[PDB]
Amino acid sequence: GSHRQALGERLYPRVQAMQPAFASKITGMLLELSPAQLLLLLASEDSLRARVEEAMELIVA
Amino acid sequence: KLSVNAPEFYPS
Repeated sequence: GSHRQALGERLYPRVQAMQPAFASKITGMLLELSPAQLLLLLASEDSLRARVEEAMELIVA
Repeated sequence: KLSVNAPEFYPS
């Protein structure tokens, strides 16, 4: 969708800074969260880190 | 709930 793409564009380099190799996969996963959780991700470095690591071990297990 | 089946995202 047009809106989730804009979200994804803002989120992507931030995820890439922490997971250069899986940024595309992780961003797409992240974009399935509730609006509320997405907002929090945008607003909060620490909150995003938590989701990114969450996403990481869902992938590797 | 995070989802290994989500589509991959593609920047521009």
